[PDB]
Amino acid sequence: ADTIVAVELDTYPNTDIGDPSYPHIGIDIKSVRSKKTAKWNMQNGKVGTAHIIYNSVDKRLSAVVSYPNADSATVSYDVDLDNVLPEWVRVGLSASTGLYKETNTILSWSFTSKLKSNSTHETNALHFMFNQFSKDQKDLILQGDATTGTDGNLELTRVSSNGSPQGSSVGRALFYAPVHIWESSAVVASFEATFTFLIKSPDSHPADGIAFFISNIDSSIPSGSTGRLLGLFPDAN
Amino acid sequence: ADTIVAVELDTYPNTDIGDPSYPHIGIDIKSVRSKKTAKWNMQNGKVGTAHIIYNSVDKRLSAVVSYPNADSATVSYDVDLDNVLPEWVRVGLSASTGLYKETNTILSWSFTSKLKSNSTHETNALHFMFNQFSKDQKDLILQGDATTGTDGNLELTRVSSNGSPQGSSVGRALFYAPVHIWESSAVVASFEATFTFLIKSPDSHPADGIAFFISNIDSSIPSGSTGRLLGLFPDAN
Amino acid sequence: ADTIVAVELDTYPNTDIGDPSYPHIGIDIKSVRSKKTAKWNMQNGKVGTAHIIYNSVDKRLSAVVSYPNADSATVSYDVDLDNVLPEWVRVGLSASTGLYKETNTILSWSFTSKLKSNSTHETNALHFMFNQFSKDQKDLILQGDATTGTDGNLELTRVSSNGSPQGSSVGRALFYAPVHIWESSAVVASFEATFTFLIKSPDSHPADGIAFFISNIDSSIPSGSTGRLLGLFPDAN
Amino acid sequence: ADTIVAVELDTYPNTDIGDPSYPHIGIDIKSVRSKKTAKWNMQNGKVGTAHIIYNSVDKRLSAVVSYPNADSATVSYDVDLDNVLPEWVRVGLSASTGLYKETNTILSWSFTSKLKSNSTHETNALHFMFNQFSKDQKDLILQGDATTGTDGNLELTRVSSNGSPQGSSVGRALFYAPVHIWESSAVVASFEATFTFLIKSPDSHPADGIAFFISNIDSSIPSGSTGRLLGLFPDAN
DNA sequence: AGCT
DNA sequence: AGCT
DNA sequence: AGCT
DNA sequence: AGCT
Ligand SMILES: *OCCCCCCNc1c(NCCOCCO[C@H]2O[C@H](CO)[C@@H](O)[C@H](O)[C@@H]2O)c(=O)c1=O
Ligand SMILES: *OCCCCCCNc1c(NCCOCCO[C@H]2O[C@H](CO)[C@@H](O)[C@H](O)[C@@H]2O)c(=O)c1=O
Ligand SMILES: *OCCCCCCNc1c(NCCOCCO[C@H]2O[C@H](CO)[C@@H](O)[C@H](O)[C@@H]2O)c(=O)c1=O
Ligand SMILES: *OCCCCCCNc1c(NCCOCCO[C@H]2O[C@H](CO)[C@@H](O)[C@H](O)[C@@H]2O)c(=O)c1=O
Ligand SMILES: [Ca+2]
Ligand SMILES: [Ca+2]
Ligand SMILES: [Ca+2]
Ligand SMILES: [Ca+2]
Ligand SMILES: [Mn+2]
Ligand SMILES: [Mn+2]
Ligand SMILES: [Mn+2]
Ligand SMILES: [Mn+2]
Repeated sequence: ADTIVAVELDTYPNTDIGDPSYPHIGIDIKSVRSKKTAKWNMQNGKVGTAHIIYNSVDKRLSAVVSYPNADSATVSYDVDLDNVLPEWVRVGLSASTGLYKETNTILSWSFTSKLKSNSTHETNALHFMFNQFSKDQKDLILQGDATTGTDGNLELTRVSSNGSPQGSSVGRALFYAPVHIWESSAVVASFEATFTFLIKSPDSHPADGIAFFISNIDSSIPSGSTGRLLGLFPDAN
Repeated sequence: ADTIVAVELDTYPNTDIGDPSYPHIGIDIKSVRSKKTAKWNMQNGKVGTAHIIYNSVDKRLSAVVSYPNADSATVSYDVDLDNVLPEWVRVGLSASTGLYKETNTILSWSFTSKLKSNSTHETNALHFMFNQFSKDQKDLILQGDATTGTDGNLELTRVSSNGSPQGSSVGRALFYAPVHIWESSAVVASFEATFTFLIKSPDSHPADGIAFFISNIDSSIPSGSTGRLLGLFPDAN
Repeated sequence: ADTIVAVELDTYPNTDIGDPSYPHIGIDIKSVRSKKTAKWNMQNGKVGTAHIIYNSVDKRLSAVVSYPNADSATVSYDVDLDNVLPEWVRVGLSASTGLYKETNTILSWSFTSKLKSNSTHETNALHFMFNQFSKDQKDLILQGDATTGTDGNLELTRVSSNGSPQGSSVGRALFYAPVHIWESSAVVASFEATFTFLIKSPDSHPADGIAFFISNIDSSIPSGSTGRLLGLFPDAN
Repeated sequence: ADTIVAVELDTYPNTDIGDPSYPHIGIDIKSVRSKKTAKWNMQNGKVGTAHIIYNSVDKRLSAVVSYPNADSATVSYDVDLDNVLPEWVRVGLSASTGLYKETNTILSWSFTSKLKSNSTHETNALHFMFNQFSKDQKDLILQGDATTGTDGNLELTRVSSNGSPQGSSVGRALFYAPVHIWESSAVVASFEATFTFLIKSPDSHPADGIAFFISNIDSSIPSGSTGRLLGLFPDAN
């Protein structure tokens, strides 16, 4: 199956698979059972920002999720991604709903990756920035229920015409180009991802969450991965 | 056929298809017969730099080609690319040889494109920078004789084991992601490309040249486009 | 006197010094009497965006001023800045009021300048981006009535405690670092500036405007340059 | 006195002030006695690269120093710079010689700093890149013996016409603009610095080293700070 | 830019 | 490299 | 682009 | 929120 590294914004506690009993952010290394979590004060109907960073010096994957004028949540985990991911990856956003639901609306997404060669000390870099999504966004691979262009946003999961989120939905968007995320012959490598999101639910319990993820290039939504599996994992192992 | 906009670095005068009688840089709009040329003092065996710029305000495609401590060649042409290219494109480098030959070696390639929306005044951007090419460069589409990784360079046309360039060769490299090069609903848009190149010919007269090009996403090398057609055009019309 | 190149967003027609009879954008080369103008449909109380671009290949100074979901105004003028400005400059924003008034509020300002050496083909670059201004913004030189930090904005001209703009006010903000805007030994050079602005007038007719300008490093507000002189020029010559 | 945070490339063991008995890289927090060091295989006469990184999420200052095709040295130290530096700083390079000497030649210097506001989630950024230094580099403050333009390089300490380094020399270069390095109201902040250097000595023991530093804006070379104090500290406390 |  |  |  |  696929190889996944992800930062999850998990709106729904699935205590049966080791979620904490509160909405949380997590670092997922090849499992939906986060290697590290932090409590997250998700604000229903508010636009939030997620920031994810990693470099090959510290080998610490860190995320910050925040809303304007509120305290941020942060989670960090030490991991050598050279030992986890393939050298070449795709990067993407994923989201799901299950019995309970929410909008999984992405208003912006940026990514930057850099590799400096040990042999020449010259740098290879990729950067993309989406502040608006068009109805035909040819540099995004849309999987499952994901759609673009509705008010210039990326709707990862199904929403009705009047903005009501639907249950049992999963969708993802991957950047078209493969990304060279590590190289043994690189002296320094880094990436950063940022996205803005709007999670809104009429349900007393919103579900299930949004994730930024890094995968094998040919990654697809695993069969059955609605709800707690966030469109990333084939099972809850 | 494909739709091509290109900046040619033409090392071989084909006077029978309207080339000037000297090595030259040109702007090619849907024809190998340049809309505009400038004289180019190509320096056999020296690393040079090409810089290509366009924005939606001036709608003037401009190029500068130079070698360190020499005077540059510059060519400009007014063209509304909204009336020539599809909205979504790929960008690439092309080169060819014919009965005369040369190395068509690319040492670096960078590209930046930006679109600012009329409705939100927010910007979408893409940037890539290759200062080294690997043996398996998954974010490049290699066509024809193009190879990567030989001394960390992109060799657009065939070079033998003994290092000598081959005749009748054509090759191209395209960036994997489609590029949104214009949008009627963009208030301002721009792109810039830069590459560094090394053209070496032992065989007296070098041929045929290198081009930076913008094409339909599904562009392929036209069959028989060796020599004066520079891997870009199916004929000399 | 100082040496000024500016893009004016002129909200008040001064027909006695050669303004057109409508609010307009202009290119000012060493005179308040614009070398080129375009009609500008200024929208009282709306946030707008100005984009200014120049490169050493085309030597065409261009500006686009627009509001979301409205048609832009654009103005261009061919000028070799090597023959007008000193090699080293400061860049700034200026605004004024006179017997008529307006808020001259700056919400964001970004600037990028690049110089590529003819001898090495290596690039020197400067970039700054202000999306918020603090009460003590040590990388800005504030002149005249300019203040920062009020709602995170840069107020170029005086606004009273009750929020109403004052007449006969002039103020400017310059970036602290000198900028190398041209070099004879540069093979390619460029700059771009962007700012967002909010011009509000209760007093019927708004005056006088905002300008982006480039000056000698030691530029100061010319004494008496309120009203039609836009904080840039000592007289209307 | 001044407040200094520095990354030292220390070529000369001063065991009397707690240097290790080998050339080393160090993190200096308000003292020449490094809070952390790593062994450094300095290569006399070779061009090296230094990379320094910090962000407000991890609050870990890290450096990597390397030469092409050799193993890098890395040093990291956990420090909350909000508790060390003033909010506004200058950034610079410093170097010294004493009884023993070396060239302290800087071939390139880049710096990037970003602050994201907790209230708006908008970013303020500064970036500069010097790949060549001119004889009159108006955006650098040169202190002590530092000179620019000799072969397009920054010579931090004194060198003769034939390239022979001089003893008892100290010099620094600071970027002209103040830098907003931390803000309590910033949700995420980062900086990165890179420079390339050429340390060459005819002496069996080269001395004394190069440092990247962050200081109070009005920082000057302390009296007597040649040799082991690297132009940064007034004493060896 | 619109009213006298 | 000097000083104990 | 230079030699016959 | 259900299941023990
Ligand atoms: O009355 C509303 C109050 C809050 C309700 C939250 C329940 N608390 C709770 C659960 N229990 C249920 C485990 O989830 C069952 C539903 O499973 C389906 O729906 C979810 C959400 O969409 C999805 O994750 C699943 O995959 C599945 O589709 C806890 O463990 C806990 O805490
Ligand atoms: O100052 C510049 C002088 C350089 C040589 C000028 C022309 N040399 C030349 C020609 N010219 C006729 C056209 O070329 C015929 C050969 O055509 C094949 O080779 C070229 C080069 O690779 C290619 O462009 C064509 O498409 C074709 O493959 C000669 O016959 C000769 O010698
Ligand atoms: O469609 C556009 C119509 C807007 C009003 C047109 C003119 N209005 C106007 C004039 N015109 C004469 C010139 O202005 C005289 C006042 O001058 C002072 O005020 C202006 C504005 O702040 C300033 O530019 C000058 O430098 C001076 O401070 C009137 O007299 C009147 O009413
Ligand atoms: O024959 C050469 C072999 C290597 C010589 C290195 C000495 N080893 C050593 C020292 N001892 C001397 C302490 O430094 C004395 C000189 O001080 C002056 O020169 C240095 C270098 O320029 C400078 O740092 C000082 O500030 C002063 O100007 C150790 O402690 C160690 O190891
Ligand atoms: Ca969950
Ligand atoms: Ca040709
Ligand atoms: Ca006016
Ligand atoms: Ca030392
Ligand atoms: Mn979870
Ligand atoms: Mn041609
Ligand atoms: Mn005017
Ligand atoms: Mn030390």
